[PDB]
Amino acid sequence: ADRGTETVPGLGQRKQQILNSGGGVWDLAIAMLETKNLGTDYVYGDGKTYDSANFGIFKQNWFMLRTSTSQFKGQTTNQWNNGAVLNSNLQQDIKARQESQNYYGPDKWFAGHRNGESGLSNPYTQDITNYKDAVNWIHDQLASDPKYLSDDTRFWVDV
Ligand SMILES: OC[C@H]1O[C@@H](O[C@H]2[C@H](O)[C@H](O)[C@H](O[C@H]3[C@H](O)[C@H](O)[C@H](O[C@H]4[C@H](O)[C@H](O)[C@H](O[C@H]5[C@H](O)[C@H](O)[C@H](O[C@H]6[C@H](O)[C@H](O)[C@H](O)O[C@@H]6CO)O[C@@H]5CO)O[C@@H]4CO)O[C@@H]3CO)O[C@@H]2CO)[C@@H](O)[C@@H](O)[C@@H]1O
Repeated sequence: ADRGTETVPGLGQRKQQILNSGGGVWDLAIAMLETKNLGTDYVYGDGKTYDSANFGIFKQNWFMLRTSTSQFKGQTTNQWNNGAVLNSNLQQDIKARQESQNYYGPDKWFAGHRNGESGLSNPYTQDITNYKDAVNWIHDQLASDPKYLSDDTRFWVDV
């Protein structure tokens, strides 16, 4: 099976931090696909650098951060280490992602989040659509019972 459930100690505390730090159920769904622990403690930049570098609980990339958020408006590729603040500031992390999606719109945001600058030029590939559909499924699972907003259940999808 390409999707399912698992129980992760501490997840509910993370879900409630997200929902109490400006996040909605939609942000939770994206974050839940990004990491198992709703955390930022994957390797720095997810092992990537400059525009590809991933930061925050959604693993937003620096290209998206510098082009579409008020926190990083107008910054350069070389300034990519400036995104690291999102690894410790959840409020700004969520606000950045929400702003990013409002700048690009959901379609474009999905493409540029999933595939960087290249995704903006081809936003409806099968891979981006699959990622979109997985996030939608996870959101549907979380929305199906309020207990999933505070328990330790993770809904995962293999994209
Ligand atoms: O413009 C700059 C250049 O950008 C390039 O594009 C980049 C882009 O900049 C950015 O770096 C982007 O980064 C992606 C990244 O590639 C990746 O997709 C990432 O998404 C992850 C996350 O890292 C984890 O890998 C996560 O893993 C979860 C699994 O999906 C799954 O849910 C799993 O569940 C399992 C379960 O736990 C249990 O074990 C069960 O038994 O089995 C299940 C199945 O495994 O749990 C995992 C979590 O632990 O998946 C997500 C999603 O895939 O997110 C970012 C996107 O934000 O990459 C692109 C490059 O592709 C280019 O455009 C370049 O041209 C530019 O110059």
